[PDB]
Amino acid sequence: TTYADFIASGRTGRRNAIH
Amino acid sequence: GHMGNAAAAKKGSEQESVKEFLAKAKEEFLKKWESPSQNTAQLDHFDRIKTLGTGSFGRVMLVKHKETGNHYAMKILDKQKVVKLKQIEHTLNEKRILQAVNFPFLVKLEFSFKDNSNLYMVMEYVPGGEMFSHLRRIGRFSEPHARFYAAQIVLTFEYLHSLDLIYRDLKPENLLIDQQGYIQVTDFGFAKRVKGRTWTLCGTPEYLAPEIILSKGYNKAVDWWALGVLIYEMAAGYPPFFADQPIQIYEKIVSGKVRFPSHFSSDLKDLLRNLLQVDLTKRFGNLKNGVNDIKNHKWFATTDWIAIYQRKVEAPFIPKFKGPGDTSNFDDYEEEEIRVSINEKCGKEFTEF
Ligand SMILES: CCCN(CC[NH3+])S(=O)(=O)c1cccc2cnccc12
Repeated sequence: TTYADFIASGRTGRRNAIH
Repeated sequence: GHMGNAAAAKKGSEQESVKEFLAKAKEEFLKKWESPSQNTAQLDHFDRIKTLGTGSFGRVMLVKHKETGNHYAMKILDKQKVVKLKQIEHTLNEKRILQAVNFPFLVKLEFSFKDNSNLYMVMEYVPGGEMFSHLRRIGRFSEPHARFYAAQIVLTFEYLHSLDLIYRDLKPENLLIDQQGYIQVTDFGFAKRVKGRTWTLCGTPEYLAPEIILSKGYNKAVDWWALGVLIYEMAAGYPPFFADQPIQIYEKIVSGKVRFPSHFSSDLKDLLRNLLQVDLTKRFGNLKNGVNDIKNHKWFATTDWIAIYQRKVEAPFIPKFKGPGDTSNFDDYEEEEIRVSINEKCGKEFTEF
């Protein structure tokens, strides 16, 4: 599922800026 | 047409009143922008209680004002670190913006001062924590819940854009929830005053507009793209474009393709297709009708914009609040004592602070 893909991305935590 | 006479006259009058409010707000902002306040407190006025968040510059601490007993959030910046990180301009800019703006969803700078080692910005304490935490915990927000927050962002960007400020840092991590359940925007290091275009690559991958990724000159429409990403994430529980690595995220962003959960209403999908529009000549917020294309969209038909601005709408969610100084909606961090050197560091760089 899309949710599972989201979990799989490893980007479910707080996301850093490019800086 | 879509509106009868009464509704059309009411909407026109409302839009004209917005223009009048914003013209006055610009006058007021420009006065404070030209004559910023400074040095309105000092460090031993506050007891340090707990670290609320950390970044490469320093940190934000819950503090208690000794005389008033009032709690505040104190951002501490290590000057030498700010210089090493190439952040002098951003830091000065953030403080200058914060002291000049005034809007109910923008955090209020209550004091600022500096010493030999550090810069200090003392802001209202927003006790509900980051939207991010609540969103990941609950999973996703209902469309009415997402809409209540979205409306506040629309109004805040309407305000900031009238001041020629591009925000550029929108994401749930950067939105706090206050004791009444309304949003507070706190971070302005990446905001920039510009009437026309600007070119810096900055932001967070999931939230970057295509024209930023593509190294174009860009304008305030990148904030309306970011609003689209935020509304999507609030309502879906995940953002529209994600992948293992940023480069893959960027390929999806620029592709012009977005997919929606089956539980999204048609009104929501229509709004998001017009905000997440790769074509700048078609993106809502960037057209001749400006922000009105967004505010007048069917998905916002039940939104009483004035009632949102006046904070008279009952919030869908009130964070837990055991009393002043409650920090339970924030994460726990290792507490590093703060030292002031005997030797002033980086004095010239920060004379304007
Ligand atoms: C280095 C993270 C700092 N944070 C911002 C997260 N984008 S923060 O600690 O949440 C925070 C910042 C500014 C004002 C605040 C007021 N009240 C509570 C927290 C506050």
